[PDB]
Amino acid sequence: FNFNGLTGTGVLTESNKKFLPFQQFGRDIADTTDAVRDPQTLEILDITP
Amino acid sequence: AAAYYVGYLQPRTFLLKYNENGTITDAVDCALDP
Ligand SMILES: *[C@@H]1O[C@H](CO)[C@@H](O)[C@H](O)[C@H]1NC(C)=O
Repeated sequence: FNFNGLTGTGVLTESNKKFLPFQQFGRDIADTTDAVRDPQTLEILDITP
Repeated sequence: AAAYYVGYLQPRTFLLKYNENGTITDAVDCALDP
């Protein structure tokens, strides 16, 4: 995938998190990206290895 | 009629806590007490 320039690999799944308007990415305790907002549908996805 | 307050900020270390929704609901000021 390539979400607004951010590349990686994983499995995309629908999420139940509610991002605030000024947020685009979400990180975990390990400092890794686990959530993202689709720049077109404006829905939130979960990233899993 | 009305009132306002004024305080300055300094460079310090803080420990925040995010709840299940991502909202900050607590904090700790390192080096404010022993
Ligand atoms: C925060 O998330 C919980 C479940 O994880 C939910 O029950 C609660 O309504 C959420 N808070 C708000 C303000 O929506």
